[PDB]
Amino acid sequence: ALLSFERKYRVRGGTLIGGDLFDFWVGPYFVGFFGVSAIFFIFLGVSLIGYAASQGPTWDPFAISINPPDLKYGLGAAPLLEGGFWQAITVCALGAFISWMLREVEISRKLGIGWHVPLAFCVPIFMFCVLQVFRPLLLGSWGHAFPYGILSHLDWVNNFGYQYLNWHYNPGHMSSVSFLFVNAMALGLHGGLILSVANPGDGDKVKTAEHENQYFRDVVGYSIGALSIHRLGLFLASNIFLTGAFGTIASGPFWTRGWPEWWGWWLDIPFWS
Amino acid sequence: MYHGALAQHLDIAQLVWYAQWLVIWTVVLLYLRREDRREGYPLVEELPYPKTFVLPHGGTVTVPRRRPETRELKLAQTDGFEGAPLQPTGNPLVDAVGPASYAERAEVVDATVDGKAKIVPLRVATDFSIAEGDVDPRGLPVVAADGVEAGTVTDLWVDRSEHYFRYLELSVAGSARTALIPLGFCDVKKDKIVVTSILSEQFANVPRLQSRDQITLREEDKVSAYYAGGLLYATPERAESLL
Amino acid sequence: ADYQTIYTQIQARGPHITVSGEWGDNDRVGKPFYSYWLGKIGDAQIGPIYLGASGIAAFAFGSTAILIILFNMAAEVHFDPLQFFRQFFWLGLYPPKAQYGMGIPPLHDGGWWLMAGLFMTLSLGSWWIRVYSRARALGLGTHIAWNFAAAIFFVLCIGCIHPTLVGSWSEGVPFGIWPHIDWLTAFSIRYGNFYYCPWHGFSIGFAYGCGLLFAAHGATILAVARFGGDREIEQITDRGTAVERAALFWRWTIGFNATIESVHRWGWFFSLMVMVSASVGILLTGTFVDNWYLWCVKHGAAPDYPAYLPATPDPASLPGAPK
Amino acid sequence: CFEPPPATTTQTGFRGLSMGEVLHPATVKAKKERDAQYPPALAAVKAEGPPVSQVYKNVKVLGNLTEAEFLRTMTAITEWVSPQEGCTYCHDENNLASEAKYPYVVARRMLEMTRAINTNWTQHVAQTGVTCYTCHRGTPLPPYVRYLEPTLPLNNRETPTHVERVETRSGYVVRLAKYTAYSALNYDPFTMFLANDKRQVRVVPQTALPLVGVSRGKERRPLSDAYATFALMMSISDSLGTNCTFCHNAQTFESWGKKSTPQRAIAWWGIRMVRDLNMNYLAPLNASLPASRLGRQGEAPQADCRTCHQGVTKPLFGASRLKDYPELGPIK
Ligand code: BCL
Ligand code: BCL
Ligand code: BCL
Ligand SMILES: C/C=C1/c2cc3[nH]c4c(c3C)C(=O)[C@H](C(=O)OC)c4c3nc(cc4[nH]c(cc(n2)[C@@H]1C)c(C(C)=O)c4C)[C@@H](C)[C@@H]3CCC(=O)OC/C=C(\C)CCC[C@H](C)CCC[C@H](C)CCCC(C)C
Ligand SMILES: CC(C)=CCC/C(C)=C/CC/C(C)=C/CC/C(C)=C/CC/C(C)=C/CC/C(C)=C/CC/C(C)=C/CC1=C(C)C(=O)c2ccccc2C1=O
Ligand code: HEC
Ligand code: HEC
Ligand code: HEC
Ligand SMILES: CC(C)=CCC/C(C)=C/C=C\C(C)=C\C=C\C(C)=C\C=C/C=C(C)/C=C/C=C(\C)CC/C=C(\C)CCCC(C)C
Ligand SMILES: [Fe+2]
Repeated sequence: ALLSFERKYRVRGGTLIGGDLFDFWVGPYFVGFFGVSAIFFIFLGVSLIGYAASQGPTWDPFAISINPPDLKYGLGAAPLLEGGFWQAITVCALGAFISWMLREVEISRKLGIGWHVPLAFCVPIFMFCVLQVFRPLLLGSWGHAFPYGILSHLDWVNNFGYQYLNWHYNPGHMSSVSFLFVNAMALGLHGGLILSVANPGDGDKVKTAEHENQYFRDVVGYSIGALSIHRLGLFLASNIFLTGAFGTIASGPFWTRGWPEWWGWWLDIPFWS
Repeated sequence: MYHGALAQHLDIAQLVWYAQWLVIWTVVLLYLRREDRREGYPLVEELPYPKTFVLPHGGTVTVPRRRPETRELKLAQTDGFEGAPLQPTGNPLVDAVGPASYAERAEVVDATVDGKAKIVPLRVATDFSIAEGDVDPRGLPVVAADGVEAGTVTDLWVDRSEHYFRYLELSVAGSARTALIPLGFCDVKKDKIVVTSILSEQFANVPRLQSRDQITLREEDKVSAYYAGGLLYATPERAESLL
Repeated sequence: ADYQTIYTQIQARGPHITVSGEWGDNDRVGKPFYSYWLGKIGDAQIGPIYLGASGIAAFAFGSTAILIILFNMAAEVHFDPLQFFRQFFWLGLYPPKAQYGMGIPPLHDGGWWLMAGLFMTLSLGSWWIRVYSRARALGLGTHIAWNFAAAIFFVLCIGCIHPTLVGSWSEGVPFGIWPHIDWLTAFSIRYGNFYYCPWHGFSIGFAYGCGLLFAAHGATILAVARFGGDREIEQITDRGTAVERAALFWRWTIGFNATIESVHRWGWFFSLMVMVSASVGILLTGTFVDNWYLWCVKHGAAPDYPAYLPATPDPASLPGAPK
Repeated sequence: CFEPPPATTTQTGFRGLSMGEVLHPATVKAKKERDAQYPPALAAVKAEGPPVSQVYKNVKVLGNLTEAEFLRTMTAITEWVSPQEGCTYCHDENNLASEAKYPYVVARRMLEMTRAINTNWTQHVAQTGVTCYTCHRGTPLPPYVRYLEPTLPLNNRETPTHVERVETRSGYVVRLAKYTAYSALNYDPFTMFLANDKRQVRVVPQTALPLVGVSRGKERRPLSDAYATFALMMSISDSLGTNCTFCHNAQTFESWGKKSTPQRAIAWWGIRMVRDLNMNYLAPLNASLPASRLGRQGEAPQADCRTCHQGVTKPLFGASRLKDYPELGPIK
């Protein structure tokens, strides 16, 4: 049930709220007050998806879709089968996300480590709010949000991008895309480096941290460092949504044309026009 | 006629879809998930055959480790439930339980690539120094969590393999000893080193080194774990609820 | 709070280390210098750098490709320095616009494009030798080289392999900021919406997956930097409490965990699968699939929606409609 | 750089597909005011009398009207075409039956073209229709015309800069860009798609698998056709002041039915109408117009979407003069 080095860490404490009341384990999982509330919102959310899906025309996983209301309903309540189910599932999703994050804070405190992981988990929760709450609020209706469906929510992303002619020219998009590329590149570089030092091949000796910095000083002339690549990788990954949140919330509230035309601030400067 | 069409209503891109799922789950479940089990297994209270590393400075190791000795835990179970938390039976900082726990690392000195001791104080690493513009902590007071001066910084321990300071050494006030503290537990100001992990009196029981001018891998674990245990155990309130 | 995870409070200086390789120690060039502000979030030493034959061949082949691109771009503005600096994002080198099949297109309609791509292919191959040989010279595994080769392979797929499989140099990627962007939409339109290519979704999941992994892994090592978690090579061969607490964080959160070594195998595998998935999708595109959306419609996977505005017949299908 | 909130948004597809218009009220307001300059209908006149085919000397199209009904149209045409030059823009002041001025012979062909649009192209103009004003907007040269090469600015009433001039070769890319909604697509979708009926706008297959005989080598259309279609669609979107979801469900651009809006079908008739107007009415006019009206290849000014729409999904937001001037169509 326990790892070979787990028992000495299985002490009480580190909780935010609840005290000893929920400070226990269920198998390998830790519970806490936020593990209870997480199961609460997940059960409530999965239930709502099931009841709404039974009312639909298909049980095919790729075809099921739970969509937001019509634009005319605005930010008010919507009929259960005409957007209400979407509204309740969204509330449950946020509850499960925020509970999952605070649960991670409690596990961090019991282990005596920093809160770096739950703080980083706030980034994808923040972007989810930009799409489903913040941008809908600025535009005036919940129907501007994406639907909950495996293949249907891709059509949302597709139409939304074309609503502004060529979404590729979105400057917040170009930044979000650049971080997505460089982060996946840096993870292959870094994961490959550590494995190259510990697995030199044949029956050779495991190399050193000196070998790490020497390889990348040879290839590119600079090595950022063992600890610094972990601060960098978290910075590159987080800025996929941090910079992308700008371009998404500007499409509509702050810009209604096609994104190629936005670049007229440069192209249309009078002295070289 | 169509390119890629096969028998029945089948086509080539359809076949590769099944092949792609098979390869992905084969790599995930039959390889990556078994490499995840090279530490902490087997469980107590599917496994890969052992992996053996040839160490850079002589000798080998095979993971996971089987230590010739094991420690006795000063912990008391809170209840008979299989997933009940444990409870310290004494001083958790010196007993090293919970966040104060350290691992049974090798009692060997971590070495540079050319065989020298990696973590050494600047009194030994005379070719090293602090960069121009940063605070030289030597001679500055160490202020603990209760606001009391715990001692005075005497040296910095540098990693000669990465050119990175990792500890401060301070004379413990009224104890005729020096203790090491990881720089992560130090808030370096211009006139003081702030340490909120433990109180001033708790600096007396920081694990001591066997040699004055070097440190082993297990001693580094013991020193780091003691301050981390203070995040939960320095005062009775840190083990309770925040709200 | 661990302030070291934010920046280096006290930077250390020392004699610069040189680890000898099997060959090429004499080909390292440059006097190292130290940036104070770079040292706060990384190592302060910049340089030296290794040259070598493959690294030199990469610069020669690569500068040739770039020079061919920039010259053709300067001609598009008739060698006006102001307009070139202005219109730079819009200028480009294009593949053949007419259909010559696999015949080497004229210089004014795709010839310069095919030649810059040849030199770019030689530049990438040269740089892979350097990435591969530097690991062998230092006694390291080729884990980075083989990840690099998958990215080079995907570039070959959209650059010449798929053009050869369908038999037209017109399907290749143009050189340029906006022009290579515009290719993405024409390539998705032509082949029936890339959102319905399963390997597109596979490559997207792995690309998102590298974002999740480096955020979780990077933050985890920062969280255990108080115990020297960044000293990972020696945490592999001699487990410390840093990666013990790290494994137990994830074991107590998601019910399982990896090792400090294997989490890198996950990260190296996810990054690799971004290119492997994208390549297989380009190789199937056009060769055996003409319309990915209808391909999903053929297999019943496409989602359908009720009519909001009334359905619209194809007017070209109407009786008596013009051609 | 950015446009303030709030924005006008409509819904053109099923909820959750993010289909619909995204408008800026300040832009729509300025266009609504500009299009409100449409002179109201002239008052009704006496319906009894001889036909001008009897009364007058050189009437060839409007011969069935009475004199009062015929001079009314002669006033509206002047209001719509040449209100500042007056009657003598097209007429010899001393003989109104003479064709001695080039605008006379062009205006008669335009009278025929106007009746043709309202009679033969109702699949598009419907009961709204077009008059002289729909394009001319009060000037003899319509503000939004095309030549056989890109030109800037789009509104010919604006003074061009040096680089905007078609003679300056260093600004060609910008002349191409602004006609395709500032994109870098390297194709002129007017001469390619709207000047005549030679090319096929549709480029996406209607088969799941590649059909044998059209899928390899020189059997294939070049992928340049996909860019060019994309270029026409950015020009169409800009000239109407709209986006794709006004017409397509971006799920499947090539599919109709529930994947297309009713406006996409009207747009399809609009493409066939532009080609008819350019090929059979506007292009042959280069033999009647003076050399100062022609393009660098001897071409007369020709029409695209923006000639009538001028940035609005409907010309003049749907304003109509059809019932007020039956002599302009539909023709029984
Ligand atoms: C025609 C369509 C457009 C287009 C339309 C859009 C639109 C529209 C948007 C993007 C956005 C993004 N685009 Mg795109 N995009 C296009 C082309 C591209 C290309 C390319 C090579 O061409 C790339 C690389 C990208 C890439 C990207 C991303 C980097 C970026 C952010 C994604 C995001 O917000 O995820 C969001 C992900 C989340 C919110 C996940 C949150 C997860 C939560 C916290 C946890 C979930 C737990 C789960 C329920 C648990 C289940 C239990 C199981 C046990 C696991 N796009 C084309 C041109 N793109 C966005 C952006 O930022 O734009 C500026 C955006 O809004
Ligand atoms: C603005 C940008 C868009 C966007 C654009 C795209 C595009 C484009 C693609 C995806 C793809 C996917 N997206 Mg999406 N996606 C967005 C936001 C979300 C949200 C959310 C909480 O908002 C979720 C749950 C998802 C989930 C998913 C998966 C179904 C899939 C693979 C992702 C992946 O590997 O991630 C990294 C995470 C992991 C590798 C870990 C495992 C995660 C598992 C797979 C999550 C399963 C979720 C499943 C739907 C069940 C949900 C809960 C049920 C109630 C049980 N996306 C936003 C709205 N997404 C791709 C695909 O194939 O879709 C079918 C694809 O092509
Ligand atoms: C309208 C536009 C289309 C679209 C069109 C395409 C097309 C077309 C392709 C992709 C592909 C990809 N798309 Mg896209 N895509 C869209 C929407 C999305 C969305 C989204 C949320 O909507 C997402 C997340 C993505 C994401 C992705 C990527 C994961 C994927 C792989 C490419 C990549 O990573 O390249 C980043 C990495 C590289 C380019 C590798 C580079 C490696 C080399 C070695 C670097 C050399 C550097 C050197 C200095 C260069 C010197 C040059 C000198 C001249 C010498 N797309 C929409 C639907 N997408 C590909 C794919 O998977 O197809 C199946 C693909 O071919
Ligand atoms: C920029 C930084 C990023 C990043 C980072 C990090 N990511 C983290 C952490 C960090 C740091 C963690 O520590 C945490 C974790 O422990 O990981 C193992 C986590 C996790 N990242 C998940 C998914 C994930 N991350 C994505 C995005 C990024 N992550 C980007 C890249 C995407 C994308 C792109 O789609 C996905 C799918 C889960 C696996 C996990 C949360 C589980 C949860 O919260 O459980 C609690 C909730 C549930 C078990 C389900 C609740 C169901 C609701 C009620 C009903 C369904 C609603 C739903 C909207 C329906 C959708 C339909 C669908 C078709 C639209
Ligand atoms: C039964 C019941 C109701 C119990 C109540 C208690 C309770 C709260 C139970 C939770 C139940 C729930 C919701 C379980 C679902 C948990 C989830 C979301 C599982 C998703 C798993 C997935 C797909 C993760 C994606 C990321 C991924 C592919 C990880 C594989 C590799 C791993 C394990 C990375 C994690 C990992 C990282 C990132 C390190 O850095 C590290 C460093 C040193 C040692 C180990 C590690 C390590 O394991
Ligand atoms: C822009 C074009 C235009 C304008 C403005 C214009 N004319 Fe006309 N006019 C024509 C054309 C063309 C015809 C021949 C139409 C036909 O054959 O039915 C014509 C025919 C006539 C005739 C018939 C004479 C004959 O015997 O053939 C009269 C009278 C006339 N116009 C009067 C007027 C008046 C009155 C005005 C202004 C108040 C005016 N014109 C301004 C173009 C114009
Ligand atoms: C007002 C009308 C309208 C607008 C706006 C519009 N479309 Fe089109 N589009 C059409 C019509 C009609 C066709 C069919 C052309 C034909 O039948 O000859 C078409 C054709 C297409 C095609 C090719 C269809 C095929 O079978 O090959 C694509 C792709 C496309 N449009 C995408 C777009 C894009 C991209 C945009 C904007 C950026 C856009 N549409 C905006 C009306 C429109
Ligand atoms: C010479 C006249 C003319 C030209 C050229 C023209 N339009 Fe139209 N169009 C009209 C008129 C008039 C209407 C008003 C029809 C109505 O009220 O329903 C209209 C209506 C439309 C509509 C319907 C909008 C709605 O809200 O119902 C679309 C879509 C459209 N045009 C697209 C196009 C396209 C596509 C082209 C060219 C390729 C084009 N227009 C060029 C005259 C024109
Ligand atoms: C000043 C400094 C430091 C750097 C300058 C960089 C610079 C300004 C470059 C100039 C303009 C820019 C930014 C251009 C950007 C171009 C981009 C983004 C291109 C992106 C993709 C292009 C691709 C993938 C092209 C691939 C082409 C190929 C793989 C061709 C393969 C060719 C062959 C196999 C030839 C064999 C056939 C034989 C019979 C001829
Ligand atoms: Fe790492």
